[PDB]
Amino acid sequence: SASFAPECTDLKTKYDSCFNEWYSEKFLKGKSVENECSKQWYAYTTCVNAALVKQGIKPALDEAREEAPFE
Amino acid sequence: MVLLHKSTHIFPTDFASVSRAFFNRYPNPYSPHVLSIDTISRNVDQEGNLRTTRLLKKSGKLPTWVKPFLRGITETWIIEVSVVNPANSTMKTYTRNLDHTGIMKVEEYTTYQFDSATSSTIADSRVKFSSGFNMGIKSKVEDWSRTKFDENVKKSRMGMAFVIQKLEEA
Repeated sequence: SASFAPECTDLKTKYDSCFNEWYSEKFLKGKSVENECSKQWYAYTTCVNAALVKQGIKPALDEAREEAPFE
Repeated sequence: MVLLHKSTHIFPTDFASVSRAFFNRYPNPYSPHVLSIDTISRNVDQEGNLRTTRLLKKSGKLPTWVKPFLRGITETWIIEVSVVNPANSTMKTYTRNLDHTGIMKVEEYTTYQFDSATSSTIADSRVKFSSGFNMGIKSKVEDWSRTKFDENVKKSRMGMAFVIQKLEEA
């Protein structure tokens, strides 16, 4: 599964892996709410936002992110 | 012009399998046009729920008649928003194209809900096609919408089926 920016893909995988384990074992079992995947997320999201800055889609996304469709 | 479609599917599986599959939908053979998907934000809100916002890039091909009038578009960005309530085994999903909005806006609400009695996960979908800037007689736009709704009902349900099977196969 690829990132829109290929150079982020490997940071995505390691984030996803970690979250996949956190979600199944900790979150849905009601054990944890803690972001156990801090640094994988931070690395990943840093790469991805840097990639996003050069992107035309980014103001549409920034506007979309401030809608709450389950209002 | 506005069109609404409703569908409903029952996954005979538990909420964990179904939700974990939603987050792990791609890639799968029923969604080859999906090029990427990235997690923009994710956090637990004040009521115990998991809020996710993801970003997808998807390729497409307009139907031919429309082509002169448009405007050379292949790709589209799609935003995916989701809330997971683990105390109710409830997931709410909302997607929509981020771009080409002025041409055609396609929103989708899908609700996944575990029914303990039938030991199954009910997914209800509502899809909203909105279009001002009519451009062409609606019937082709309405038919295009029927064709895309029906194609994505099968694609998403087969894709989820697939992913669930293979996630348990481990």
